[PDB]
Amino acid sequence: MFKTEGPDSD
Amino acid sequence: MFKTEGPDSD
Amino acid sequence: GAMGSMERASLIQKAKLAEQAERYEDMAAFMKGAVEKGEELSCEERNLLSVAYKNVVGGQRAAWRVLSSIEQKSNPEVREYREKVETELQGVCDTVLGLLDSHLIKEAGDAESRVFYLKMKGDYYRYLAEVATGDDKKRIIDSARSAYQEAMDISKKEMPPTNPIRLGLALNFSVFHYEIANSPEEAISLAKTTFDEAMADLHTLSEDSYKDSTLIMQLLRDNLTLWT
Amino acid sequence: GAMGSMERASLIQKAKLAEQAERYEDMAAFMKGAVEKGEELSCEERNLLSVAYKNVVGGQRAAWRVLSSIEQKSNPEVREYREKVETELQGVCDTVLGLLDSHLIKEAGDAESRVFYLKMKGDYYRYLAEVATGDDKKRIIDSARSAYQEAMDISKKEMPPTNPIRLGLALNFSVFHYEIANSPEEAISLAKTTFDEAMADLHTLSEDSYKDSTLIMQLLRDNLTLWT
Ligand SMILES: CC(C)Oc1ccc(Cl)c2cc(C(=N)N)sc12
Ligand SMILES: CC(C)Oc1ccc(Cl)c2cc(C(=N)N)sc12
Ligand SMILES: CC(C)Oc1ccc(Cl)c2cc(C(=N)N)sc12
Ligand SMILES: CC(C)Oc1ccc(Cl)c2cc(C(=N)N)sc12
Ligand SMILES: [Cl-]
Ligand SMILES: [Cl-]
Repeated sequence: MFKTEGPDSD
Repeated sequence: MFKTEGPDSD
Repeated sequence: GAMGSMERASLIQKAKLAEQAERYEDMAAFMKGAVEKGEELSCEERNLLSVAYKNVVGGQRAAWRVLSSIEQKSNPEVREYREKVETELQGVCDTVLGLLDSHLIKEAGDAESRVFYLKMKGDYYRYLAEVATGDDKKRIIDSARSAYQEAMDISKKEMPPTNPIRLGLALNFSVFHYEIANSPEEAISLAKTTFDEAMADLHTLSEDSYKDSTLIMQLLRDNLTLWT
Repeated sequence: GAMGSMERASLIQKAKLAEQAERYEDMAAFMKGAVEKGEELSCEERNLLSVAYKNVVGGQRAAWRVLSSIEQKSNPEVREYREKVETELQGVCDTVLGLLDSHLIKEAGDAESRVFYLKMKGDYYRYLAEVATGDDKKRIIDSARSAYQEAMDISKKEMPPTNPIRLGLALNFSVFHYEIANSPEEAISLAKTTFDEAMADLHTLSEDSYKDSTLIMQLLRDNLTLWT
């Protein structure tokens, strides 16, 4: 998974 | 919290 | 709905408590109730809404990926349970999109709120696209693209290139391009131009704004490093 | 109930999938449905049941502690939300105790199953005791003690001192003594005698049994180190 905004909840 | 059996889920 | 009898202020207070307790499903339900009071949300409240649902859908996405991987290796129980998680995920996305369209986006006039909500609309259509198949996939993808594009147009005209909302939007739209739209070159171009234009504007910021902006720039760099 | 139309075998398979996906609420609901089929559970199935509910109640306990801490610092929203989490926690404990009493314990004849379930009964009354106040607290505490004691009596007569179920029971009963019954000396005595008697029996084990037993002995040692 690539970095996206906000909590890295997955 | 002291160690108890099984998953440390708290 | 179920939070209709609770004061707006108590729902916000309880959302913050839920966050501290890492009870994100509760946090999301409190913020949904707060939205349904019909008043616009403050910056802090928008962030509580986003953090809550991001954590909820994040758990579902991770679970869906695990089950999808097992299913593919297997190729009715695995398919049935993957479908169950998938439907729950779609339900959460539907709920968030419903809040945005009734009536958060239409009442959002300031750039910071309008861009924030349109980015969320892009994000939750993107989460739908991750599990979509076929033609529904095409229309879902175009709905994500359309929301991101409107958000980007406003952000470029109304916010400085270091604005964290603008930066986070560009970050997510570039991942949309890379992962969803099968447009890796567009993803790389967007991430690079966003990073470079923010770097050139850092001299205008206070130490605290500098820290906020450079944190998201680092995520852009992390992706470029994996992509180039 | 809600899982009544699903095959027992599919519920077990889906419980294992849920575990892999870290969907512990689903895992617990699948195992509850499997229990309600009325057949005794295998060793693996008992462990799936325990792992599922331990993860669910564990999240609730951690959340309850966060909110209780905030409440105490504050001394209606904090109290209301702590109560909400507390009631949900009590509901999960009630559900587990209900499964044990209808009819897992009464059909468990072998030591390994009977001790396992009685330890669970002790554990979930202990979780109730953590949030209980006053006299209800006293009766809850005595129900935990009674279940642990019956489990201990059987375990000492029917299992070797290195048996992981016996070891885990003694570990939890010693924490009950220390934290719940305000009997730190009993807790220390139990943990020490359990550790020492297991050590003396390690020579009888295979390398894999050795690893299983020493893992729980290390938890006994961790507690003794904090207690002495
Ligand atoms: C407007 C200020 C006071 O509120 C915020 C701004 C930006 C962010 Cl990212 C954020 C995250 C928050 C949370 N997780 N509770 S509050 C909050
Ligand atoms: C073809 C696309 C647009 O269709 C969908 C598929 C699945 C879901 Cl959950 C969903 C939710 C939607 C909404 N609330 N606006 S559209 C939509
Ligand atoms: C009887 C054997 C085959 O099954 C087990 C024994 C002991 C434990 Cl601790 C355990 C935990 C399990 C899980 N989390 N899926 S299965 C399982
Ligand atoms: C005074 C004690 C025995 O009372 C309780 C308080 C709270 C709960 Cl959740 C509960 C569940 C119980 C059960 N299912 N056997 S007894 C009990
Ligand atoms: Cl299912
Ligand atoms: Cl509440």
